[PDB]
Amino acid sequence: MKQGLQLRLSLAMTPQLQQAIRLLQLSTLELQQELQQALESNPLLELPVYQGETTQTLQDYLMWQVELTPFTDTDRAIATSIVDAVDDTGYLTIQIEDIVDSIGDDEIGLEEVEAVLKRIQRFDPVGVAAKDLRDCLLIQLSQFAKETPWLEEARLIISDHLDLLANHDFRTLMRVTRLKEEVLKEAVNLIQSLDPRPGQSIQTSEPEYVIPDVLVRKVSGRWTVELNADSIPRLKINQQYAAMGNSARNDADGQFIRSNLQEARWLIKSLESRNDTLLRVSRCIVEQQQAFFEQGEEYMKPMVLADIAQAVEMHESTISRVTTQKYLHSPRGIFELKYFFSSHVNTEGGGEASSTAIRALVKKLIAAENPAKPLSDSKLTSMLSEQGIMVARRTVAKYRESLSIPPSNQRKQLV
Amino acid sequence: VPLDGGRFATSDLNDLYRRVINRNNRLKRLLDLAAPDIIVRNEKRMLQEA
Amino acid sequence: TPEEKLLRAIFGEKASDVKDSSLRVPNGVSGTVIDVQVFTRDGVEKDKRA
Amino acid sequence: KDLLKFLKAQTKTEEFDAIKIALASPDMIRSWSFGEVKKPETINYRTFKPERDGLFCARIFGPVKDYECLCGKYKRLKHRGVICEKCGVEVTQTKVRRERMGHIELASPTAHIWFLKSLPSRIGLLLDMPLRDIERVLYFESYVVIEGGMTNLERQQILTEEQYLDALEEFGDEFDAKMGAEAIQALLKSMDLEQECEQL
Amino acid sequence: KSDDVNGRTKMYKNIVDGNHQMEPGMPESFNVLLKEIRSLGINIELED
DNA sequence: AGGGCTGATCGTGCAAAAGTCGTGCCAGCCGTCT
DNA sequence: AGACGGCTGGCACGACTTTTGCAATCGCAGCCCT
Repeated sequence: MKQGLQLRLSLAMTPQLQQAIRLLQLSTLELQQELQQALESNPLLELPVYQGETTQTLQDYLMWQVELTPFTDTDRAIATSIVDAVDDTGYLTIQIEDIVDSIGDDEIGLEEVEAVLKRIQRFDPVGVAAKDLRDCLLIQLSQFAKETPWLEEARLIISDHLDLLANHDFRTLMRVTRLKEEVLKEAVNLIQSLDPRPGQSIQTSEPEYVIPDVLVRKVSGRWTVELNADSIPRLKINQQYAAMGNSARNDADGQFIRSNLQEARWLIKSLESRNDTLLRVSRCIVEQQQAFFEQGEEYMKPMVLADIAQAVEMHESTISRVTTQKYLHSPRGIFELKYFFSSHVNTEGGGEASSTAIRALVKKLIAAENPAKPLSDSKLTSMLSEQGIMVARRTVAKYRESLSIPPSNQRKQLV
Repeated sequence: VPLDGGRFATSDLNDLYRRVINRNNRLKRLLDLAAPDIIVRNEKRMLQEA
Repeated sequence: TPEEKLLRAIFGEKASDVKDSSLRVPNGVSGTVIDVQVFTRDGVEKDKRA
Repeated sequence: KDLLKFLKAQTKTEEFDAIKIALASPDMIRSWSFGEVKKPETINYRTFKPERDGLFCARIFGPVKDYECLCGKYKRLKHRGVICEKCGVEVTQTKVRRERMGHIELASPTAHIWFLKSLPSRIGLLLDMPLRDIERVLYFESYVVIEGGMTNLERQQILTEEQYLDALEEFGDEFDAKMGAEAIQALLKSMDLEQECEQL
Repeated sequence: KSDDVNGRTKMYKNIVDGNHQMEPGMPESFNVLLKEIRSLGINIELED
């Protein structure tokens, strides 16, 4: 306004201490390791008994079958080598030639290795070590009874018509195999129930860990959030060390204690401020993401980093630092902090939509479709434009790739 | 021996090794920094009792 | 994963996405179910037949 | 490896008669161990993988559940004893994890609680010192004298903090004394056995 | 009937083959005992 | 006897170049109907 | 049986993101060089 100079009264270059403090808040579990590392340097800052029960582990069964089955010593070694080349799904990871090379025996021939592999295939109750989907299907068909509807047709299709089934080219398969129309569907359905990856049944393991860091939930009609008390690290100044340093007879020892106390106080203040800033940022993010929190992913507001930065006094750089490897648990579930931010899509009615919400709606529409006639990407684009997509189906194509949606030709199948 | 699945929470064998390891690390790091005799002696006594 | 992609194009709807963690009766127990109950936390409304 | 004797080599045991017992030596402890732990971390919840240089860590205690190396490369039975470069891990069975003990350096000296605490004081009967003196000097609050014959002081006598400071004040840097386990270690290493045996 | 890992499989093989023959091995619990004693500053080993 | 000058102490950002996506747009191709 | 079509994938471009690389000016005074 009016030109003038300073007529009444009213910034900082953060050094390595505050600089590393800013470099902090990148993670939480990793932050604990660095905090322990600093606390090591800083001296003024502070039967029925459950034991593991062995399991088959999808390989001890194979070893037990090998031991029980009668095999030669060389045959036993080859069987052990084959068991080494195993997968959780149940297919042989390494090639037969690879097994022969690893054997390192002039005698070791491909015929003996093949005989051992064939014996092992029928050895375990679950058909395994097929190393080929066609081989596994053939093993399943052989195990299946001879008196089956279109069993020979299904075997012929599995033999060399795997590609036709892969592309769902039913017309091409019917033309090539000269199979019966609308009757080969029975053979296809029978082939569908062939237990692919049979070994995976013996494999079972789950994480059962989320390690939550924040807790936000609806209460009294409003979303309330709080940092996880257990997860947040805490530091305490060593009172005994502070007392010793204050009354230290040696001047040098007292000065060193004072320097250590200053460093520890700076670190503690930085940690507390980082935690508080993260809490405030999470509260601000929730204030605007309550719609997605309550209604679901479809009601996700298109939000950017600057949008969150505007509601707070911190910069977008602080927003990025806060939105770094942070996971928050809520009634909906566990989600990353960065998952909140989404692209803005122009839409009918003037509003902008979150690209994540658009992809979720697209997936919901695609799943709820007639299996006989799969929706075209152009058709899906028109359907979303009926809701105001303002998209050219290239972004829809990218979203479908993100969701691994198959082609309209591929999605279609026999009814 | 995981109890909750999320946290294994070893006890009676590993908390002791954890204490000894961290205390020895702090003493070894501190001994190289020409610490005052009182603090290093107290840390050594902590290590011995651990 | 070309093998897994081929399997999914053939069978699909499993894609080895889920492992069987179904609740099965331990051996040596035979009986008749009297009744089941389900408790769902607030915020989730799946309620398929709850 | 012919792969026909390697499997036969694992399942073997000795005659194993005449079991003995003796005190252990630091060199034997070093020979027993393969690596040294340095971090209190045991397992990571970010990847559920063995830590680095700590409890349950790789490059010590042996491999992980399979012949697969922790880095991810060299994962097959074709490799029998090779050690990868990005990760130092012997490609073997998992059972060996129950047969590899670790070691920690522990730069500061430390006494062994099984000794000097049972009914007979091994340190006490070795040094002819009362137990009270040995536990008082074991905790940095007794300041026993180590040596010094020029001064009018006994070889093995208790000199409290005030006593130690004044003794160093008048006698100068001659009455050497220590307050930790290294004091006991020095007093015990710097003594003959046959001469005292003959005297007794 | 015990911790002997190399004995259980061998005896199962002999029984299913109808051999009824015994191979002793050495218990794993004694190995645990040795490892636990060696954890203390006490050397213990097996002679010949 | 007078000048040089020496090291203590200090400090929640940002911006600038780089990257990187959202969206659209073009080229080809194969299933197909002609 | 050569062309329609929808897919898919490569290509490009402004518009959101973000990360690292900086580490200012300040009053004491006694000691060393001239």
